[PDB]
Amino acid sequence: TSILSIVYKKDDLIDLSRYGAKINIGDRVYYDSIDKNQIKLINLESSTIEVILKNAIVYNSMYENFSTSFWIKIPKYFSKINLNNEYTIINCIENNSGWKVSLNYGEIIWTLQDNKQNIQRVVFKYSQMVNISDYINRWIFVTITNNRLTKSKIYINGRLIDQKPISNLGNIHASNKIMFKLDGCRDPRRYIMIKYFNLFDKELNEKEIKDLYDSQSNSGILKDFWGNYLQYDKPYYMLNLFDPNKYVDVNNIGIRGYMYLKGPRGSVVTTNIYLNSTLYEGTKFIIKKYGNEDNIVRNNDRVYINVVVKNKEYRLATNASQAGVEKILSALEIPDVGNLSQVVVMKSKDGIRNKCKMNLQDNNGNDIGFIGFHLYDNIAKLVASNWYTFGCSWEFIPVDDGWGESS
Repeated sequence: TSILSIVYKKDDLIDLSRYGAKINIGDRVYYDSIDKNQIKLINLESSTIEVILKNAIVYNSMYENFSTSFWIKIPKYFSKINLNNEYTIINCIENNSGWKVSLNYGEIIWTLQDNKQNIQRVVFKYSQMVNISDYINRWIFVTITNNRLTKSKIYINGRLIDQKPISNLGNIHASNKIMFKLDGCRDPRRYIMIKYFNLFDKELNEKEIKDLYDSQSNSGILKDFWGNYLQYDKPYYMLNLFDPNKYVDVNNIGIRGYMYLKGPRGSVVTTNIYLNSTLYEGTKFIIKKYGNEDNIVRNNDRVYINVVVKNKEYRLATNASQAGVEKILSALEIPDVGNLSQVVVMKSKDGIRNKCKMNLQDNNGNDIGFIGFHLYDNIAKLVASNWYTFGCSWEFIPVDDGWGESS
């Protein structure tokens, strides 16, 4: 039922739908080199994507149901200038009728307007005053459904967030043009990233929404914290979802030492704007290829884990012959790893997005178990354990300008 479906192909954005919308791209639109479907719009007049729909499919009805889906990534709002500044990002208003998506500090907004200037708005609000956010500077799946007899609904990552009655709106006559552009944003530093914009000529149901989410999410490729492809040879700060206010540290190099979780994390703060845990804390992990893998970490890939201590790499490993169910993990000199267990199988696991698991194996093909932690009196030591289902879920956090913390 897709009447517009925008994808990157052959050095261009095209409509895959049978309606072949014309797409005009301004000279200040940018693409991620790792994934050209990830479009970046910045706060300049020529950072524009203009989609011209065929007359045939322009929305002009009291009764026709319709839906939109897209993924968005919204950098953290840093300053008072971002408060109280609703800005359009996707505009389909003509002569004060149609629809639009807009943003504000902590908000995604859907606006419907009929030809008598009755309006209805549905809103997703997310806080920047949280230790760890599912939303800030992370890919979010947005779905908005419109049943002209009942309600407008906004879904985030397949979950219903807000719904409002719209049966009081009359004829909505939207534009033949969809303008992707930051419109009315007073912060010249603002940008968004967007991908997989779709229009549908029905009210999508919860099952169709979940299937779209799961499909476009692509559980075959692991994700970093921000929702980008997880990569080999890229340093990552580590987050244990069960103990999110702790960071990984090393208690000495070698088999007689251990890795462990230490807390609390620091805070990054601008009064009244954000108050978050520091993400750039603790010993970084680097994922190493075990094989003929390409640059992206895929579900069930076999890897080594390198740990960075004072700008030197060591190997995550254990002696699985150590008595006990929990096998305490150490940072080994790479030349000394010998016969220690070190091969890891990376697994995707997609509530909170971007969860990864790591399954340790010995050199004889035996599972030692998922990597998590175990409390030994006051110290949360990293372990591999067949006991693993809480404490064995991890996120990998690279430095990102959309998060803005100091290195």
